[PDB]
Amino acid sequence: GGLPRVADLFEARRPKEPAILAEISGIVSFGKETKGKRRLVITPV
DNA sequence: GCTGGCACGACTTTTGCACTATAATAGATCATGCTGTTGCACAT
Repeated sequence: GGLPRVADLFEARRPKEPAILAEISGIVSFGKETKGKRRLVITPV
């Protein structure tokens, strides 16, 4: 907030916790072989 | 006859060659890109 943000908005700095989006058809895939790494690998056909 | 600016034979000055243990000091963030090390995923 405040206005170390008009600078922040114009610098196009990535936020700490970005939100991921999807594509044309996000069908259900949950996660195939969700190992100890990043789990729930979404694979919408 | 008296005087005041010009040259000459020693002396004097200039110039290239030329080689030569102790200590000011540390109190911003903030972001970005690169490098090295480690852990996750696949293969015979």
